[PDB]
Formats: sequence, C-alpha cells, structure tokens
Amino acid sequence: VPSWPQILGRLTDNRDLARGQAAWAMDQIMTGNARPAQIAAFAVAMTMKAPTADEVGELAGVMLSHAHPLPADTVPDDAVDVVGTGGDGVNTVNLSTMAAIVVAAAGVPVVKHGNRAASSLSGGADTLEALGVRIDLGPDLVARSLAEVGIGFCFAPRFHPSYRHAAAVRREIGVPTVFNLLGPLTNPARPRAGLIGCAFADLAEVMAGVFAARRSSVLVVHGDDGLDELTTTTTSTIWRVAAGSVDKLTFDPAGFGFARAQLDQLAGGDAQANAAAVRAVLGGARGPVRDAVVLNAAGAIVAHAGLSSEWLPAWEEGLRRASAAIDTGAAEQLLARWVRFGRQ
Amino acid sequence: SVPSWPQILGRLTDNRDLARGQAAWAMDQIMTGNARPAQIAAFAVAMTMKAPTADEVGELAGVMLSHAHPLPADTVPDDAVDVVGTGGDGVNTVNLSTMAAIVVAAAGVPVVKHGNRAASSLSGGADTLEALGVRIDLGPDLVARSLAEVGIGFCFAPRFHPSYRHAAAVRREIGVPTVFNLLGPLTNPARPRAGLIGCAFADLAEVMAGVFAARRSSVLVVHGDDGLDELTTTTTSTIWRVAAGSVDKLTFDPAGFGFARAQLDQLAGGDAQANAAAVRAVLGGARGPVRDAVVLNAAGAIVAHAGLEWLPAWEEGLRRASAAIDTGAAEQLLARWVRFGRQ
Ligand SMILES: O=P(O)(O)OC[C@H]1O[C@H](OP(=O)(O)OP(=O)(O)O)[C@H](O)[C@@H]1O
Ligand SMILES: O=P(O)(O)OC[C@H]1O[C@H](OP(=O)(O)OP(=O)(O)O)[C@H](O)[C@@H]1O
Ligand SMILES: [Mn+2]
Ligand SMILES: [Mn+2]
Ligand SMILES: [Mn+2]
Ligand SMILES: [Mn+2]
Repeated sequence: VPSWPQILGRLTDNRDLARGQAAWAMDQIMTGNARPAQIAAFAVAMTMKAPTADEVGELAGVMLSHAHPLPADTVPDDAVDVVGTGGDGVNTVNLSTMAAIVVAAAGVPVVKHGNRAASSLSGGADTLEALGVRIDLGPDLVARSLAEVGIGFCFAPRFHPSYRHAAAVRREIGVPTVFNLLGPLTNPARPRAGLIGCAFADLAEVMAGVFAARRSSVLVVHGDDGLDELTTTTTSTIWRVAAGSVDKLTFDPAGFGFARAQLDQLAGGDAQANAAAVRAVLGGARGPVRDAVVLNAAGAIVAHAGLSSEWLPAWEEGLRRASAAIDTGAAEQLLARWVRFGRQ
Repeated sequence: SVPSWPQILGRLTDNRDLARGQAAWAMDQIMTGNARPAQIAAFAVAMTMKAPTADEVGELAGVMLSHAHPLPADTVPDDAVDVVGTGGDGVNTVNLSTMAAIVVAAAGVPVVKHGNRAASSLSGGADTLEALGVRIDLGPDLVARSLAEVGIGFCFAPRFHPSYRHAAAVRREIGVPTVFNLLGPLTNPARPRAGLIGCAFADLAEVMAGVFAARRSSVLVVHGDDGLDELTTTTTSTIWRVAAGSVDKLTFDPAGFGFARAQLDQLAGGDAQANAAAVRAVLGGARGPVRDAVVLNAAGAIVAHAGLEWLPAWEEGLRRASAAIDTGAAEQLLARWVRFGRQ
C-alpha cells in the first residue's frame, strides 16, 4: 500500500517511482490530505531525482481528473494553447498572450491556459486583466468566448481549485520544482496542440515526453538565452512533438530573415506597461517586440498544422498568417471584440 | 548576496555544495521559528539528496549547539564520553548504547549520554531508561549533579534543544531519513570530547567522522557490516577512527578477541519493558550474545576515552567492561542512578 515514507524514501534513494505512485502522491496533494512538509518534500525529491515523462504524466493526469472541464463539444478538435512555465527571471513582454491573440485572429481556435505572475512583474492573466479582458470566466463562459470571439482564457486557479495546497507550497519554498511544469500540462480544455514554453532546459524534454504520450502536436520551446519563449536574441531549442515521438531541434530566426535583438528590447514592466505594449504590437508598430510575437505566433500555427499532417513550408506559412493577421488589423479587432464580449 | 530559501534551495537542487555560512543560516532560520514547515522539509530533503559535506553538517550541528541549553561551567569532566547512535538501522535490537553507557560509567569513565525516544524502533534509549525508573528529562543543573554523584548523566534532546521542535515535527511528518538524522549524535549539549558513535547510514558515517574530526574529538564512528549502528558480533564492523583531527577507516573483527559469531535474532528486543528486562539481565551477570555485544560496545567507548596502542587498548577495555559487570558495579550504578532521580 502507498505511503509518504515509501514514496519519499524511494525518491531520495534516486529511484524512479513504480507505476501509480506519482499519481497517488498528487491525488493526496489535491484532496487536501497531504501536509505542507510532505508536499514540499515530494516536490523537491522528484526534482533532484530527475522526473521521468511517466511520473510527470501521472501528476498532470491527476490534476486534469480533478479540474473543472469545459462542456462537451465546445472545444474545437484543432484548438491550440500558447503558454509557458514562466520563471525565466527576465521580465519580458507577454509574448505568449500576444501570440495567442494573433493566432486566434489568424483563424486558429485558441483556448489559452494562464495564470498571474509568480516571479515576474506582470503575467499573462495580469496583462489581459489590464486590457479589459475577463480572466474569471467559468467553463460555460469560456466556451462562449471560444465560439463567439475565437479565443478563450482558462485562469488556472479558477479551473484548478484543488491545486491551492500545492500552489501555496510552491510559493513558500520559492525554488522551481516539477510543479512548475504542471501549469502548461494541465489546460482544462485539453487542446491537442500548442506552443509550450519551458524556462528549464533540463526539464523541457520531459514536458515534451508527456505531450507525446497524449499524441499531442506540440513545440516545447526554450530560448537558448533562458526565455521560456521562442527568442529573437539568439537560437532556440525546440522539442518537436509529432506522432507520439519527440524530435530535438535548434531554431534560428535569422534563417527566416529576422535580425538579432537585445534582451532589453524585449523587456517589460507592470501590467499597465505590458498592456500598452500589446496595443502597440497589434497597432502595427514595427520592431523587436513585433518580430518576437510573429515568430511565436507562427510557432503555434506550426504546431496546429502538425495535427492534420513540412517544417520549412509550415513556418513560412505560419509567418505569413501571423504577419497578415496583424497587418490587416484582425488581431487588433479580435482583442476589441474580446473586451466587449466580457462586458456583455 | 541576500541569504534566502530560493537561493540556498536553488543551490542544492543544482547539486552544488553550499558556500560557507549558508548551511548555518538555514539551520538558524529553522531553529528560531522563522521557517515554514515546507521550507524546513525542502531544505532537509535537498541537503540529503545533494550529499552533505562535513563542513555543512558541522554548521548545522554548530547552530544547534549555539542555541542549546549548556551544562554549568566546569561540571563536565574533560574526559567525559558519549555513547549514542543515529538510530534507524531498521533492526529492533536491545539498547546496546544505553547498556554500554552504564557499564562504561561503572568502570570509572564519566558518561554524559545524549539521547531521545524511539523514532522507528519499538523502544529507544530514553524509553528503556524511563522504564527502569531513571529520570530522563532533567535540566542542566541536575544532569551536572547526576554526573558528579552517580558518574553518569543523560541529556534528553528535546529538553536541551527546545528550539529544534519545529525541525523535529517535520522529520516526523515526512518519515524519510534526512541529514537531520545525523545531528543527534553530533549535538550533545555537554559536548563530551570522546565517544562511541553509531551510524546506520554507511554512506554518511565518514561525514559524521569528519565533523568530529573538526572538533578534534576522540571518536569511533561505527557501522556494523550487518547494518547496525553499533559494534556488532554477527560479523565485522567498519570503524572511522577519529584521533588527532584525522580520520582513518578500517575493518574490525571481534573474533580477534575471542568473541563468537552471533546472529541478529539473538540481539532482537521488544518494547520498553522487554528491553528494560534485557538491561537487568545483562547487568546481573548473565552470559550470552547480548552480554558480548554490550561488553564489546562498552570497550569501544573506553578505547575512545583512551584516545584522548590499538590492540592493548581494546584488551583493557574488554577487561574493564567485563569487570564492571561481573563485580556488580554496573548493576549498582543503575540502582544508584534511580535513587538520585527520586531525591
Ligand atoms: O512570473 P513568471 O514565473 O515569470 O511567469 C510569467 C507568466 O508566464 C506564464 O504564462 P504565460 O505563458 O501566458 O505568460 P506570457 O503571456 O507573458 O508570455 C505564467 O502563467 C505567468 O503568467
Ligand atoms: O528508533 P530508532 O530511530 O531506531 O533509534 C533508536 C534509539 O537509538 C538512538 O539512541 P541510542 O544510541 O542510545 O540507542 P540505543 O541505546 O538503543 O542503543 C535514538 O536516540 C533512539 O533512542
Ligand atoms: Mn509565455
Ligand atoms: Mn515568458
Ligand atoms: Mn545506539
Ligand atoms: Mn541501535
């Protein structure tokens, strides 16, 4: 029978867990039956042991079993996510949130998982909130947002109430652990595609492994400068997940005509500063930030195409649609229509 | 930089040895109620899986000792010895350290024993002593009087380390052994300079030895090659011998002193009442495998005391230990120990 001394002892002995043990642990944590000390011990122990795809898969599986689902037949089968682990410690503009809006305006259904900042000044949820977008909608209203606007936002705490004990321990110990991976892996709407950012180069492959087990079409991205984003300051490492297999690639924006940028050119601020930065990009303003948004939006579109079916043509078409979605004003319009939807 | 949990924990998760003072900072935060249980647990686990260094463990123990209740000045003889282990060998044996401690004290060697109740066994040293009528929870002044009048004193770790309670609680909750399990033997409040120190975790005995070496203590850190945190009689033992601030590892065979091979079955104990009866049995002069184990461990502590020639030291240790029992001195010392607590 499973117990904490058994599982913790196994992890501290640097052993992989038996099937079901990670699942048992997470379920204890989600049902409020685990002491903070046990939660912390488990989180740390698994991280230093080096999590397997199976183990992390079991953790996310439990979370999704307890998560508030969206109503049946309300999420298109080709819906995409654009979200990162966060915690790169750079405080950039909200590239995922900006990319998600552009991708939606390009005609790709987007059901975005998100959350407030943890280590940054303003996270996606914070910036969206500052734009007038509603980040408090339940399953039904998110479904309506998807249908009517083309984009929905699932605020993780709203859909994962049982995760509050784990989230508290994350806050207390501060150090990143395997828990930092679970957000991007537990979109309640369960889209089968997405552009997933990972700040931790050593854990990106594991994330990709989990998505692969689900037969998802995902690009797990880690900027070689440390961003949990497709960066423009240098190359990016992409773990391409397609047909249940992971393929490690290095991506260079220069190969698609993009100039190198400095990190301070992508720097952000508070929610109001970042909101203004969203408006600028969608407004047609050229520069480093636009390039970053277009590239990331294109990545999400590449991930989308990996569902129904190569690499260079997909990116070239992705870059086209993302740029066009901005230049026609569609992305700017979608945001406006999104804000109005909430007030209605 | 600014000391913080994200910093230190982050360093441990990255599998880097800590900088000087960081381990001390962490332990001090824990020892002052300024650490959340989650932070306590994260640190304990992280410090364990990285693999703690002698420097780091030394800082943890140091902080504990800098907070602990000390014994009054000039109450602890300079040649006082300790007999204690980390516990957690998994084998429910009789209480060899406590029994040896009584024998050693009866032989004339001052013993100030550190100790605690059971954590995973059916009965710890403190539990068995309590069942014998010995007062275990005495404060500094009375432990000093005990040491003077009786020739032995017992420091109950919860009594002398009240600020360790938060760490102790967390250890209880997570169950798994951590670096904290090493601290007990390393934090005797009376700070005896010699001792026989048991370590259940073979891979960490050298670390414990390094800590004692840093204090230039005369210590034998023992790990039975059958898993016991004791000098065993079922097979050979690993001894990390600490003398002159230097550690030297070696294999020890009690057969070289005439001791027959025993089996773990013969050293098995039970609850406090059973183990207490086992103590009375040995001190009564009963021959058998239990007596051999006690005399062996008692001798080791005497050898450690002497460290303040290897073979002759053991021969005199085994001789003095056997005599302390057979003369009835060890039995009498226990009885006198009980009367002290009752007056
Ligand atoms: O504070 P951090 O730990 O650094 O994380 C920053 C944000 O990144 C994650 O979401 P998201 O991918 O949507 O962020 P983004 O839109 O800004 O790119 C996370 O939910 C945070 O909101
Ligand atoms: O339950 P455990 O975790 O296994 O530990 C058993 C005992 O060992 C330690 O003391 P001590 O060295 O005095 O033990 P002993 O007298 O029985 O030999 C510890 O303080 C416990 O009292
Ligand atoms: Mn992001
Ligand atoms: Mn980011
Ligand atoms: Mn012992
Ligand atoms: Mn023992």
